[PDB]
Amino acid sequence: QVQLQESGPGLVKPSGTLSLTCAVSGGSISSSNWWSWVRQPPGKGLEWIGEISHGVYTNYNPSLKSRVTISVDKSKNQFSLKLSSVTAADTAVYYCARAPPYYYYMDVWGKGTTVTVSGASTKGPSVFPLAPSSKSTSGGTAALGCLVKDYFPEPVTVSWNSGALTSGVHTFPAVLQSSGLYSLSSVVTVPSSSLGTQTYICNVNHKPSNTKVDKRVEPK
Amino acid sequence: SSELTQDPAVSVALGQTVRITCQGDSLRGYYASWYQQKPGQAPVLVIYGKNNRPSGIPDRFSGSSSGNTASLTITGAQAEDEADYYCNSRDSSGNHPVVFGGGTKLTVLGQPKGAPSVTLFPPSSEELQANKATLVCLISDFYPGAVTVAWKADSSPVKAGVETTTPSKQSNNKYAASSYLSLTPEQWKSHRSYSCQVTHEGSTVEKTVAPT
Repeated sequence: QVQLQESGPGLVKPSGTLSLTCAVSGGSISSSNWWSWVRQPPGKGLEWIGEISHGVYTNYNPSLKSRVTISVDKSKNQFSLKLSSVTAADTAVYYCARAPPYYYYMDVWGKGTTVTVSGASTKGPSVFPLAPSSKSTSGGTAALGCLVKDYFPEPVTVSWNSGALTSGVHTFPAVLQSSGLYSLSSVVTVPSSSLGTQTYICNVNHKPSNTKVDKRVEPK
Repeated sequence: SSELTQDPAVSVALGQTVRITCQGDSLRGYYASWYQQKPGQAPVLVIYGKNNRPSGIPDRFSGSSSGNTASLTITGAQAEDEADYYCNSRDSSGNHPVVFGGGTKLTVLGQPKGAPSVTLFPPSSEELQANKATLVCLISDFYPGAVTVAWKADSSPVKAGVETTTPSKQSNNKYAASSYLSLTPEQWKSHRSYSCQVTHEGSTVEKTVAPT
């Protein structure tokens, strides 16, 4: 019943230090388990980073040894990862995981957090409503959404109605424009009969730029 | 080159049996663990140890190992088995760091064709108030994952200001893509309509929006 959750900055400057934390529930961090870190560059394979057990014994990937530190906070029941002197080769999704003390495997994984190494500055997106109308309404079904325009870096999380609306939601992968900024759209399919009654709000969160917006989507 | 090597791509037909192999000198003495990963999700452990399978993984996943090799077998493959598969173990040198195979992309042949669903949104009044204009063409639920997008102002083809994503696999194993047409507010209001035309397997779906 152990669950893991990463948390990180999202953007790290070149030659800076990446710092992440993993919250652990359902199991003590001082256990004999090997609490682990794994990363994966976009479109590439998985790479193991390191592990820690009993909050004392660490083991690191030899290709990263001189730059990696894995620690444990027993008071918060967490463990952390620090990677120094980062370059663009360290841009990846980072996962925390758990291995037992006998075969080896990682059976429990976190959700993963994206970190991009870049010298460019963050950029908060503009959130525009994509209003439903008779042109986006086929039958008793209407399409409405939100345009998340011009942000950097990835990612952006989009929920609807504070997460109470999941059916019919489709958040599309972002486009990388020639300007170097990202844009994505999230569309939800709802009964066209509910447009005059149900309020629809897209919850956009872009943590690297501190942009958290709930945009109400209404028919014009 | 890797410590654990596996073939980068393999295909299997629906209902058939495929086997993915992992080779490495670390495999003598360390049993490999196998992970399934779908695009956008975390890896999921499917097989470890001596054909040991975690609770919740279907029985059609089995594993074996002999010598310096390990094998993941998928008996009677379904559509939900299409993913990347990684092997994994510890090295036998030094203090035994964990090594991943390069990954094997498994294609499940014989899946049904799917026509694209297209939704086209005009520029929002808020964006036009900001002196910008973006047409949003969302494409989903098409298989195979190959689509060509064509934009038209009134009836004339438009290539400038168009940015289209690569197709990405959805949860239902079909594909999605989006295309954005950037315009000045003057261009948007000075045309009768704009259209997004989506061609897939020789058939075309067109959506049209107009300023009003």
